[PDB]
Amino acid sequence: ELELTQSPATLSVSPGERATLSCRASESVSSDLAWYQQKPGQAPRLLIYGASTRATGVPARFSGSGSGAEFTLTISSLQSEDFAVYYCQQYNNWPPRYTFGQGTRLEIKRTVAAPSVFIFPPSDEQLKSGTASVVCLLNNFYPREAKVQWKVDNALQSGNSQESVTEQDSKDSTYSLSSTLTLSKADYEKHKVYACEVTHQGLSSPVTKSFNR
Amino acid sequence: QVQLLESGAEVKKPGSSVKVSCKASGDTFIRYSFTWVRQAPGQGLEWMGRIITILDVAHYAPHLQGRVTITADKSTSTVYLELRNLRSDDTAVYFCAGVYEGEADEGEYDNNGFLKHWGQGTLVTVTSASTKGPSVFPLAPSSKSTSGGTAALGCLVKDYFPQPVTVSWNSGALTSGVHTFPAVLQSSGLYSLSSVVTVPSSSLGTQTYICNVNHKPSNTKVDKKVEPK
Amino acid sequence: KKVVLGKKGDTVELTCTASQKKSIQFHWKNSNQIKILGNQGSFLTKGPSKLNDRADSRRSLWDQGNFPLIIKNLKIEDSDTYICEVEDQKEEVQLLVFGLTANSDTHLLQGQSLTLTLESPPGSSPSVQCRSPRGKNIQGGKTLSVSQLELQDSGTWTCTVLQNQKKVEFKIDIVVLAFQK
Amino acid sequence: TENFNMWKNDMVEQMHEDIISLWDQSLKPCVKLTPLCVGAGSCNTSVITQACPKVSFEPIPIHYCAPAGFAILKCNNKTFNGTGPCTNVSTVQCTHGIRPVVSTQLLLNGSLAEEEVVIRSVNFTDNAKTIIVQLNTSVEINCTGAGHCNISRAKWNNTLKQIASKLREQFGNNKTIIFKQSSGGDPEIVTHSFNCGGEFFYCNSTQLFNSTWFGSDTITLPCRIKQIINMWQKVGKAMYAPPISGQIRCSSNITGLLLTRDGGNSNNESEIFRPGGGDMRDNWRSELYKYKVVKIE
Ligand SMILES: *[C@@H]1O[C@H](CO[C@@H]2O[C@@H](C)[C@@H](O)[C@@H](O)[C@@H]2O)[C@@H](O)[C@H](O)[C@H]1NC(C)=O
Ligand SMILES: *[C@@H]1O[C@H](CO[C@@H]2O[C@@H](C)[C@@H](O)[C@@H](O)[C@@H]2O)[C@@H](O)[C@H](O)[C@H]1NC(C)=O
Ligand SMILES: *[C@@H]1O[C@H](CO[C@@H]2O[C@@H](C)[C@@H](O)[C@@H](O)[C@@H]2O)[C@@H](O)[C@H](O)[C@H]1NC(C)=O
Ligand SMILES: *[C@H]1O[C@H](CO[C@@H]2O[C@@H](C)[C@@H](O)[C@@H](O)[C@@H]2O)[C@@H](O)[C@H](O)[C@H]1NC(C)=O
Ligand SMILES: *[C@@H]1O[C@H](CO)[C@@H](O)[C@H](O)[C@H]1NC(C)=O
Ligand SMILES: *[C@@H]1O[C@H](CO)[C@@H](O)[C@H](O)[C@H]1NC(C)=O
Ligand SMILES: *[C@@H]1O[C@H](CO)[C@@H](O)[C@H](O)[C@H]1NC(C)=O
Ligand SMILES: *[C@@H]1O[C@H](CO)[C@@H](O)[C@H](O)[C@H]1NC(C)=O
Ligand SMILES: *[C@@H]1O[C@H](CO)[C@@H](O)[C@H](O)[C@H]1NC(C)=O
Ligand SMILES: *[C@@H]1O[C@H](CO)[C@@H](O)[C@H](O)[C@H]1NC(C)=O
Ligand SMILES: *[C@@H]1O[C@H](CO)[C@@H](O)[C@H](O)[C@H]1NC(C)=O
Repeated sequence: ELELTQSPATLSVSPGERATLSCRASESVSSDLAWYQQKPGQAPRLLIYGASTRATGVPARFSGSGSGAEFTLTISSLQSEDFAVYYCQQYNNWPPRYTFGQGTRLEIKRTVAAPSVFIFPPSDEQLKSGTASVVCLLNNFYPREAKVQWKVDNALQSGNSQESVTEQDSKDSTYSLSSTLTLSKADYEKHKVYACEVTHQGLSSPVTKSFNR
Repeated sequence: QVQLLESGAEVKKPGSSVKVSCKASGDTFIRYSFTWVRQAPGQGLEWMGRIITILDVAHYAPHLQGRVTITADKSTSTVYLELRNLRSDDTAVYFCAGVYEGEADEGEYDNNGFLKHWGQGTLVTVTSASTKGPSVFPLAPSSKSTSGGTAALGCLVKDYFPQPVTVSWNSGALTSGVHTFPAVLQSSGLYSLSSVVTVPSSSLGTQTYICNVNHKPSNTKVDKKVEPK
Repeated sequence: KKVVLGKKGDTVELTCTASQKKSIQFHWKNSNQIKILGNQGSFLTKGPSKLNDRADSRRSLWDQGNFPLIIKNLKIEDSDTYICEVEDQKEEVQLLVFGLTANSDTHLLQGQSLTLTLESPPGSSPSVQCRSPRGKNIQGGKTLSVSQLELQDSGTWTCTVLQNQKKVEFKIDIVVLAFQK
Repeated sequence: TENFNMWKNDMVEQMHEDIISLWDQSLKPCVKLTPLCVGAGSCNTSVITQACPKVSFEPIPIHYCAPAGFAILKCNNKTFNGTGPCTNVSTVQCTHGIRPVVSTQLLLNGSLAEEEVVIRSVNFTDNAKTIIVQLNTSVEINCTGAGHCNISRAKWNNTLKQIASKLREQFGNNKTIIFKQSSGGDPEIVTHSFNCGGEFFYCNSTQLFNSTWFGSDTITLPCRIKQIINMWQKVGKAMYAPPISGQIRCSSNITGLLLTRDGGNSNNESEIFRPGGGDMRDNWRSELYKYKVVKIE
């Protein structure tokens, strides 16, 4: 029944600098704490166990400290290999009711770069097939924090749009987003102006990429 | 140092039973205790249960208790996880993990709760929807000139069911600048995602482009040239 | 005195059930009073027997009153008389281990002889019966033979031995190679 | 006076059940015992997951007094030897200060013989039967969680020739007496297992039982602390938590020995004797031998 929590949900650090993540517990865990590293689609990597002892092949870079109900994981010289989500797990209790924390996302901090917005009308093939799907793309922008807004004819849309974002890029430390808007072939052929409004730092004023028909 | 290899992906309708395996090799199987950790699409890790491979006594999490079962066959060095009364929310990736204790007729047993070894993962999707290849549509160049001067085109790979879909460009020849956004689940139970590649406005027409869309669950592979605009 | 037959290499289990008693002390011995196996409360105890490494029990059945002797990897030399001393009831048993090895390998040629040798313990004179895949049978009490083999002799032979009104079955694979004109 | 006593009881069965019920309330594990089958998918084997706790087990001298309309009869014969018509005997309200120590092959922290080394067995002829040995003088066995137990080399070699001066032949005028070690079996049986400071030690004793008879040299015995053990209470298995202390330290007084003799060499020139134990009853028997419960009106 131990409830674990990792404080900074997302930590933004410049490569080469130092990072520190906290993991609290609702009850005392008494040193039975672990730390795991997970890259996108890969099984977790055991970094530390017993609150402070590092696993075979885990650089001195990573460090484990703390006891009771508050722990910390320090990573001095942050490399690029250290990109990942970190999780803490207690295993004090018996019978086993070992639990995990919701993880801390450790990303690369760089300078603000506005997104190169792009819109796409529903292909004639999709229109013939039966459905209309417009797509907007916010290319290579840094703060994952971006906003998207659609229009069907100057009136606001909501509910029918589903965005997606990529994992941070290995070369340039930026991200990208794709916001698709769906209407039946019918409801599409009824309106005129389909606008994709975007907001972000770097984008001084909202960028609108719209079309018609 | 064991080597954990698990079973392939599973597609089950809600209400079914799933049994995923985990072949342990490389180290005296009994001297280790194996646990199962599940991870749902955009969420984190969740402890499901752990079996003490020497005694054959597993202790499950108080929420899975009753409908989860872990067993280890000591003759095939294989751990197992059966999950019954599948709910659509049981859709996740199931990892088997483990650490070494030391037993094997020595009586020693730390009962280490952490996990040293993990498996590649076994995706288990539970949905009322049936298997089907996707509809590959192209994202015609928004216009020759664009923001900056680098055109952008792609492919909408929508209405496919089992998630595992792979997309490429120019049969692997084109790989720079590409972006294959993670899949999204539509309210229809089917997934959809877009793969976009940014290229200079000058290449268009001269150099054409194709997105290869493979889908093993449906034995589907489709190529689609993005016409200029 | 019960008679139990076993096969060279297999794992035999001699039975012993306390006179309607339950988990109580017991001990298996050979015709010389050498301690083979026994218990001490809830723990097993093995004596200086030559079965030390191969003899074990089934603690699971102790609380039901049955404490057997499980002899793995029988050796022709394990042939002896076993006594189970529960709280005064010398249940006895004669364990004979038999071997049956085909001298003729397996991969032979049509026209080639087959020979089976009986590996028997000191004091036994049994009867052997081997039946080929095609029903061709040979009978003897040590070395069984078949002067000329035939293509149809290829397969699993069944050799049943009989000692003390008891019988063990030994299936042995022979391969009589085929050939064209 | 002039009464009868023997290799039966007084509190052997009683005590055994008190101690089994004492251990349960104290040293709690995560048990696993086997109840045997019938069939048809139905087959029990009870596993119990208790909050396995790091407690400290300590022995409280247990006095056993008269049970209801019965009376305890202590035999006062300084050298009473098991079964037989005790001459000098008297009624008592309670036995004496009995320390219930659970352990194998070496009886510890108990009652010594006030005269000479006295041995006892149900049948010295049946090699299958345990032979208990009551020692003249105590010997020390100092142990630590660090894996070892050391006992004085001189002190123990002396008690050996004393015990040798009376083995199976029956205080035999003379023959070759050989001390070898365990033939095999459970770890608790093959090694001097005991509970030191709460922890379970499995001390390898080949060095105590490996000899032949007819400055500061100490007998160092390799020892091991196991967590998964075969139970002595009943046929089961149990697992306890690992140590928390880094200074597990015990100092016990060997007060006896529980042996067994090699057979197939009845009455011949040599007699091999190996360590034994296992039936904890044989541990209570060494303290309760001189007692008996008689029905009183
Ligand atoms: C074992 O230890 C004996 C002395 O120990 C006594 O008790 C301990 C707890 C301390 O308080 C200590 O000061 C006492 O002397 C020795 O006499 C004995 O020789 C030691 N070892 C052996 C192998 O006998
Ligand atoms: C034979 O028995 C030995 C008895 O133990 C040791 O006896 C003398 C030699 C002293 O060293 C004393 O401290 C020891 O207790 C064993 O040491 C020996 O290992 C046994 N022989 C074999 C081959 O294991
Ligand atoms: C073995 O037991 C001996 C007991 O004698 C003690 O003598 C004094 C201290 C009195 O208090 C008496 O009641 C005690 O019983 C100890 O001297 C000896 O050290 C013990 N051995 C070890 C290793 O502790
Ligand atoms: C201990 O007891 C042994 C058995 O005693 C004999 O048999 C019993 C049944 C009675 O009949 C008793 O009168 C007999 O003496 C003896 O062999 C042994 O000498 C006794 N004493 C000692 C010190 O060993
Ligand atoms: C084992 O199960 C059977 C059948 O239910 C029962 O009769 C028996 O008493 C059980 N054993 C124990 C020790 O409870
Ligand atoms: C008595 O024996 C116990 C059990 O071996 C031991 O732990 C304890 O220290 C001993 N106590 C004394 C006073 O000798
Ligand atoms: C018994 O111990 C005493 C010393 O207390 C010693 O004189 C005697 O020889 C020993 N006798 C036997 C038979 O062990
Ligand atoms: C005593 O032991 C011998 C040897 O085994 C044998 O007579 C029997 O087991 C016992 N007899 C009596 C009368 O106790
Ligand atoms: C000998 O005695 C010491 C102290 O009493 C004890 O800690 C140790 O375990 C014993 N054995 C050895 C080999 O030192
Ligand atoms: C230690 O124990 C093993 C068997 O348990 C034995 O072979 C070895 O000789 C023992 N060593 C000593 C020093 O007693
Ligand atoms: C006498 O010496 C040792 C102690 O040094 C003792 O353990 C053993 O039983 C006897 N014989 C030999 C050869 O050690």
